Amino acid sequence: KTSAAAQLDELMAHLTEMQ
Amino acid sequence: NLDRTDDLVYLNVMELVRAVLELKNELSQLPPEGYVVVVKNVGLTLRKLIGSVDDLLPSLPSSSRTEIEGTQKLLNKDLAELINKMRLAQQNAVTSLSEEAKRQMLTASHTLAVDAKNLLDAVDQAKVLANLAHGGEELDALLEELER
Repeated sequence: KTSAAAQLDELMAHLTEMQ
Repeated sequence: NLDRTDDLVYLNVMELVRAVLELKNELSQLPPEGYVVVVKNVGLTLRKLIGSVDDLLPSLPSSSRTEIEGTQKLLNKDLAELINKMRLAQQNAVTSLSEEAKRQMLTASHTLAVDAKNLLDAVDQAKVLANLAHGGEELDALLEELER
């Protein structure tokens, strides 16, 4: 849960919301 | 030569490049409805990669840590951009800008793979110079088949 892992989880959360 | 058997960063970079190559192989025949899954699988292998890199960083000197974090941040920016070209392509499924949109998806995904390799290099250097590496073309082969 560093900044990179947090930033990435943010990006992944978007993809999941548009399938 | 570097021993890759125990090397989760290398293995995760290989999986990333394989997911980008699957995106490329499926794209031409994919309906817009199918664009989300193939970009998501790329992002899932990026999540694994960043996970294994994170696990390693506290064992490295601050110097290496900062520059490795520079490479990760770029990867995230690369995914954000692939997601943007994916959406453009979806919205142009039924227009004559569809092909160009898909070309720009492929460019964005290719750029991601290239930078995954660059992360691998900065990790290997950091290990090598921190006496963390273990001594003993496939990555480049994947990139070559992709470069076509």
